[PDB]
Amino acid sequence: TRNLIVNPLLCRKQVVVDIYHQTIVLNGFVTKYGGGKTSGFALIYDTLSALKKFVP
Amino acid sequence: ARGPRHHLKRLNAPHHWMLSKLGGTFAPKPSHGPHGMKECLPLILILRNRLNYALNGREVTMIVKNRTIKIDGKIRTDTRYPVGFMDVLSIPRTKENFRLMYNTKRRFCLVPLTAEQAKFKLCKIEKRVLGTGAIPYIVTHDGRTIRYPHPELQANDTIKLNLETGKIVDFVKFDIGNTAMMIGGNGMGRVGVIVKREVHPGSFEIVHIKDAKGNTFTTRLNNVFVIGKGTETLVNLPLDKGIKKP
Amino acid sequence: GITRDSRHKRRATGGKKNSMQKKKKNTMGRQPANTRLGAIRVHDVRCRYGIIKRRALRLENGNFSWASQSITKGTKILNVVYNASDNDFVRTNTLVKGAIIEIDPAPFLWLACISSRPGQTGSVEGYIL
Amino acid sequence: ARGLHAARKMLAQRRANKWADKEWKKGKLVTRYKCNPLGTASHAKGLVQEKLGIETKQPNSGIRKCVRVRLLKNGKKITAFVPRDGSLNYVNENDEVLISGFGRRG
Amino acid sequence: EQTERAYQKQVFHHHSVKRYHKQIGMGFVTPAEAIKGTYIDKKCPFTSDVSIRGRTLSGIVKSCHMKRTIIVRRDYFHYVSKYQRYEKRHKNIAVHCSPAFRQLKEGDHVVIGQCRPLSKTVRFNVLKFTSRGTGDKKQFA
Amino acid sequence: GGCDKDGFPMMTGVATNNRVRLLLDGRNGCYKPLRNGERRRKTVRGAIVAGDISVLNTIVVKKGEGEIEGAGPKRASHIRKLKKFVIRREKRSKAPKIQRLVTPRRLQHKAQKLEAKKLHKIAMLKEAKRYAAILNRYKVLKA
RNA sequence: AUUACUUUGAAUAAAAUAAGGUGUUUAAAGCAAAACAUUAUGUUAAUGAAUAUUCAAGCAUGGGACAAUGC
RNA sequence: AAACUGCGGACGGCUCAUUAUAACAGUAAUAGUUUCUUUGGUUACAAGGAUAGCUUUGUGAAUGAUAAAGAUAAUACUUGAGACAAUUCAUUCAAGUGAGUUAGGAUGCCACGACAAUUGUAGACAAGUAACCAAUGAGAAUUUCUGAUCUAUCAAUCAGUUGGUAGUAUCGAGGACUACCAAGAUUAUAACGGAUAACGAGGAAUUGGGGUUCGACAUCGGAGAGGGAGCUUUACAGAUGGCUACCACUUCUAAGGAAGGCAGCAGGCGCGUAAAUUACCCACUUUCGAAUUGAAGAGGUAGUGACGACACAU
Repeated sequence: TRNLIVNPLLCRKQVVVDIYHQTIVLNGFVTKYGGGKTSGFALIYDTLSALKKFVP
Repeated sequence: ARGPRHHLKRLNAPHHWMLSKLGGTFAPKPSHGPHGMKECLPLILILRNRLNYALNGREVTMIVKNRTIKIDGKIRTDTRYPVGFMDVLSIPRTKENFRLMYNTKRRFCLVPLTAEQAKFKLCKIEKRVLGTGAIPYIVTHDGRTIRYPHPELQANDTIKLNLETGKIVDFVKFDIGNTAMMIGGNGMGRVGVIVKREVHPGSFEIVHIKDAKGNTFTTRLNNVFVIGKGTETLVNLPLDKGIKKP
Repeated sequence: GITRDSRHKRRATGGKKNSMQKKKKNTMGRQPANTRLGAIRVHDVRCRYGIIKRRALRLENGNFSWASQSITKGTKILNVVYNASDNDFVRTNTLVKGAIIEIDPAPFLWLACISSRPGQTGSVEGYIL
Repeated sequence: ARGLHAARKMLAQRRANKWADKEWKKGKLVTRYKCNPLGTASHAKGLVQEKLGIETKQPNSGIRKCVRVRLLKNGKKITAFVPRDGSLNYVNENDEVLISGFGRRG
Repeated sequence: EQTERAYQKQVFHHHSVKRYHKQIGMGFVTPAEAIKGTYIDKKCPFTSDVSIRGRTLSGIVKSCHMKRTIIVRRDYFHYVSKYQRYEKRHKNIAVHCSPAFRQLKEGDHVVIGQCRPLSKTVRFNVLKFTSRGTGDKKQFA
Repeated sequence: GGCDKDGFPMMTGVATNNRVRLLLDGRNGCYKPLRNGERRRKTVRGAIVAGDISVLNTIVVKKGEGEIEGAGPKRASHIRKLKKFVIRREKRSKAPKIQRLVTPRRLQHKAQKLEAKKLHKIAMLKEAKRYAAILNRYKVLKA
């Protein structure tokens, strides 16, 4: 959704998830006025080891 | 201050990094090395903003220290390595070989390259001096002290360097029939042809550079960087082809 | 310590200078070490940036050189007979650059004027008039 | 001195003639910190030691009530008006009173 | 030539002793008096080891009462934004004058050039001089 | 040496015999410079032991365990003095890391160090010799 | 022969000012994002205002009428 | 773990007392100096002592307190080889640069003299070290030119003061300092002195134009840590969240003695017209470190907040 960036070095994909209403990162979400559409960034780390190590 | 500084405030950072004024208090100070403070782009800014691989500095140190960057032929593991002029940058993992050239917007640009053309990189001689024991040598714009050079490699020429070998492939003199890229002020990031160099004994040497479209703009001899011979470019120029639109 | 700034001097117009800041190590001075005549004694002063200055306190020998014969030979200095600046240097036999010293020409077998900085380099080197 | 090179006199004339300004000179010479009972303060805190009744000027008849106030910074004595009608009753002695100029600038 | 406590010798002295005279840079012809002359000066721009760096000025020679050193008065105009008019100003500069210019006197226009600090105030060195009129007192260097 | 009635080291150098209020520092051994160049001028005690010296603990003395009231080789030129001849100690035998007998991990110190170093230095000499040799075309044709 | 005057530049930290773009629900703001591929692909190697300046000096250059300094 | 060793606390953070051509701004020089980190390059199958943590015995009320003895390591401290470089002096040959008896070479003695006698079994290849050239340096530090508010109830000022020679000291020029010689230097184009409720600039308020007032405070430069002075360490400090003394204060005390420097972040007294929480977290920005992992009252989050600014109820 929106723009997707393939990151091999960090073994992840950076995709901007648009909502038109243990291996994933859900953060950076801000809706519109009065609810409705909401946007955000979706990060997928495939391997659980990545989430086990590639997290601040 | 009683000694050298270590921090860099955000607003004192060079303008051509385009750092948001409300991003944060400090800016990544580029460590010393081949390129100056204001002539270089720190390796952190190349990956966080230009390529957007890493969102914050947490994920930049997780990359550069992972032996996943090859500045020129060698491999660098410094988060704030000074990445300056057309010194090539390569990432074997993603299989991409960029290069840091200028452009007309006074900004460092990442021109994509192929694997073959990434094996070499152009350097500009800064000075030539005679060492002790009559061992002459030359200094490039990258701070490289190359060993026994060609006798005709004078002060302000341009040489061709090889990453794998380290030898000198081809050398271009400084005359009135060569293509030059600009690293200076107003004329920064512009390609053109040297047509006239008027000499003032006192302070500076002024060079008139004629553009491809017939536009003529002058500059200081320091900012001139010969890129080829006979209206030919040895490297792939950026997207705008070094042309300026009035 | 002794200072070498100009903040303590009068202006070119004779007007006094009004201070703004205290002393600083950049303009630091140091006591002279008048290298008299005697037994060998030098001291290694740790100057700025870590560099080391050999401070000759007393010396007896120097490597004098002859220009005409292109020969430099060690010799024992006898007596300081002339100083172009201070005649009190002659009385105390203090060794500074340009001091006229008489020496015995025992290795010359084969009058002097010093041409080195004993208080900086750490030894006496001169030539023959 | 209207000449092209006559900027030295044109400037010295203005420096001297500005001291005749009754108002500009007041805010520049050093008496606001000595002669003025307030200083540069907007207000002042003082102590009451006498209640005064000032007879009005010629075209009026009456008694404008007032007080004698000694400040805490200078220690000088100043006569202070009582703002509103019947406000002398609410005033006392040895109590803090805030003193803030009048309509006219001192 | 040798009228002092120490022996007066050039900074660059050699045998053939020779007379040493380099030449300063951007088109200043070395005077004749410094070629055949026998004077000794460690601060002369021609016969010594004092360069001539960036700044170069000019002025009128005013005082010639100090040894091998003179005072140069520069007159210029200063612009005041409020009145859109200029005003006369002056700044005295103490400059060294080598004995190569024997005929230099007070009141002669002189071109001076920068060098390394040679004294508390002396930082410039005389390069060339053009003579002017007389004022009843010919004061030479 | 010994302490004082107030528990104070008899500053040796200071050959006195009394709490010596003096530049106290590591030099004296009676103070540890807290910070850089931190000489805490402090009282101590005069070397000379005497009247009010409690503990005595070594004036001319020896163990005498005070009196008050008034492991082995682990290098190997020194392990020799006394591999198989090292003094071990006690199920988790933990003899120390031997050093300088040849330092029996001399296989590493020969794999690295001299042979891994001299090989490169002797290598670097040839290019140093050869590169100067191809500078005989420096002035042969240019001049 | 110099200076002054005037015209072009060279060089010249950012923030700030004026300002170019951009629907933070508008605005102050921020330099972000999105028309769009109805989107992983490409527009895209996306935008970063030329961002203009900025007085008094300093460098170079085109011009010599009005001015200044001696021969 | 702890301790030795290495690196750092000379950055950051706070404040505006000093300061009137001083500082600061643009500009130019360093052919008159220059480190640290970082980058390019060049140059005996192994020796010697002692030392902490460790053990034991102790004292003093006590500080981040200190005593003896018994040992044990180094990439701590030394000797030593695998075989030049750089420093001084005297003499000499000599090509870039506007310009150099200049880079550089040659001759002769003097001082210094190495590429750890080093480290992973696993991430032969790393790693590390000693000097010397060049970069980083547009950097730092000195210096050139121009530019500052009011005052003449401030008109003459200066004696290391102005210049010269020799030396001294410094990283380095230089009256910076010393010896000798000369009498010079500034001033009505305002020198010298006095005032500032004076840190300088980018900038702010208001303006038809011209201007007037303001700027401690985002950012840059300067200075300071209660007042002077004097120093140690190291590449950089005349350091003060380093030391010594004096002046002036504050704290603990077993009365013998001992430490301390909030113009750091919260907080308290005082002062005044006048100004916030004794909170949480290094996740954003960035820095420090033996380095992807620790720390950061920098930074972020939260609380107070009719200083102000924007949209918007009844």
